[PDB]
Amino acid sequence: TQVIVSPNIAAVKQGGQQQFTAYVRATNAKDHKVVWSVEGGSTGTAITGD
Amino acid sequence: DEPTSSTGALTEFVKKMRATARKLTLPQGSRDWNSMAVRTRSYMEDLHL
Amino acid sequence: TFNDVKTSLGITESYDIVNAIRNSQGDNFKSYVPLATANNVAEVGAGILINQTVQNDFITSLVDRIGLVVIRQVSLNNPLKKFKKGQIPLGRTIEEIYTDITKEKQYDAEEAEQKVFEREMPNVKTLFHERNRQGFYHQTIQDDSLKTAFVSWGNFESFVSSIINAIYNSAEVDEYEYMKLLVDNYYSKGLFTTVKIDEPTSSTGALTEFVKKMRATARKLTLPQGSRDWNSMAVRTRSYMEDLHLIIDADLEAELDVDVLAKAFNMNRTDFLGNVTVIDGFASTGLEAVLVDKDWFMVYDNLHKMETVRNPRGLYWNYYYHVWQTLSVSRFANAVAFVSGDVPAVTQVIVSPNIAAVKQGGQQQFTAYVRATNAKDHKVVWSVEGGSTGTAITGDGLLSVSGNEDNQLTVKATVDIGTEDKPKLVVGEAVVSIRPNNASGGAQA
Repeated sequence: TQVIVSPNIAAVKQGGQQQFTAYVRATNAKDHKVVWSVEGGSTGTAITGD
Repeated sequence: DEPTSSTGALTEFVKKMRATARKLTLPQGSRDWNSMAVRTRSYMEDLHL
Repeated sequence: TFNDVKTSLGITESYDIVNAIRNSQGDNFKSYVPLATANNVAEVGAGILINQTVQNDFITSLVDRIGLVVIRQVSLNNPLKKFKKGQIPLGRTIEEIYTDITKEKQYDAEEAEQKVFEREMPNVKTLFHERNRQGFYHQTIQDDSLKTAFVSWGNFESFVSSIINAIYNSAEVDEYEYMKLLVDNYYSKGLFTTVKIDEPTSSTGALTEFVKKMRATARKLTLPQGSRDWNSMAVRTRSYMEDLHLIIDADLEAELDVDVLAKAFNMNRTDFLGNVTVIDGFASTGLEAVLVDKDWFMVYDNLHKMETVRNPRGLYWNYYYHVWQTLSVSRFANAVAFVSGDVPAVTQVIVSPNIAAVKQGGQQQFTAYVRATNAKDHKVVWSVEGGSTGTAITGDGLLSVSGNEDNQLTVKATVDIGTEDKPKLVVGEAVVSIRPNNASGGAQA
């Protein structure tokens, strides 16, 4: 039903990092996989599958 | 959901907690919170989390 | 005295604000163009170091005077003075003693009829402190010669007292610095309980987690039943919230203050709880935010003495401010350091009593306390490293002395961390005095 990336709002210092966690509000625990993605910026910005 | 793992987990925990606590104090009582399966009622003043 | 000296001296000059700049382009500096004496004002805008004689502009034989003398005064004070524990007149060493709890015995009537006088030693630990800094401040005042540099006694006297104010200002500075040293030292000894954090400034999330950890830790430190950890003696202690102090490194404050407290709708819920004190220290790497019991500092005064002497022949006084102090901290008192950057899996291992003292052929059960920064494993390997007889500590801390032991032992509690081909040991230890067991020795059978 919904996904709550937990850090609602965060500021990140250039050169740093911030792990975000997606809480998946759902019915049954059907092993719903989560796809991480980040938009905007340059190629120096990326996000892992965690 | 082992909430320290996420603010969403935390939130859900809180929701379930407040909900549960309310259920424990509903006027009519319930058997589902006892190990004897007897109709009881607790009070917020008596609840201890 | 001095002859002619150029206007500048310590001027490195970022740029020529005068001609090359003010007198160049009609840009920002254009605003200084209408000024008539700007060149002069700039020339000596920062003041000068040597007041070279200046003859009066009207009467060349008159000399321009010095209209005003401003003696400035300061009072430097040690922020940490509040943690001083008192004065020590006689003696060098301070002994700190702390008892501990024991294990409940099962009630049993019939088996205890032979055990009325059975005995059990109290679990008590100690640690020591001793006088440390012994220094002094030497300061000379040549009053009778100083008189030549003044006109009014108000300034003369103020100046003399100024010199005296340097004394004690320097003491406050040093005292402070040494107390910071104690923190950094205790840290370098791996003694603070380490709470790994991510550099708060790298993200508001990191900062937030830091805040959580702070408050969580503060709570744990004050739980009524106390706790075995949070200190370097591995003793069960308990602190009071009002007795916790949190030492913050300058900038960290602003980080918190601006990003969190400013936005916190209910401020108090993100408050650091303990007595926050801001410093400029933690002269190390990753050390930030130190949370300690107010009795963690063990600072005592041993000597505060101002000696003076005058040299009739030479018209001056020497002042000697002797300051001797005991500088140390308690390992019983709770002490937690938050550390950013990577840390070791284990910072230290505590081996129950540091002084066992056991008779020949006896035994001592030891427990190792591992101060892991992670949350897993770290099984302890035990070793005696003393003599080589029947002495042989078990797979846990049970010592097993040996009827023929006679060398003091050194119980090792080893935590092997890292890759098998690049292992690293974190080792805690304790020593065992060996007492002869008298009877039941020699030969047996």
